[PDB]
Amino acid sequence: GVGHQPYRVVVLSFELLHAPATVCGPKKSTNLVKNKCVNFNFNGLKGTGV
Amino acid sequence: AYTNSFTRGVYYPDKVFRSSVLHS
Repeated sequence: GVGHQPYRVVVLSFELLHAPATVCGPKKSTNLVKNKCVNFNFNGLKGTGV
Repeated sequence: AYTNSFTRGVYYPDKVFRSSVLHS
């Protein structure tokens, strides 16, 4: 039957933490701007500041 | 035999920098 058919199962587990990251998305980094109120995105951490 | 710990074995609970704070 359909319910008795075998299936291939892949489980992905992520370590989402405040730790250094080695697996990242395909986003491309830009230059660094200091002493100016800008938006920032550091490894998926988004914010707005200086 | 046995001996005393003398307030030893305290480790960092996480990998987040915290300065001048009393954290429970």
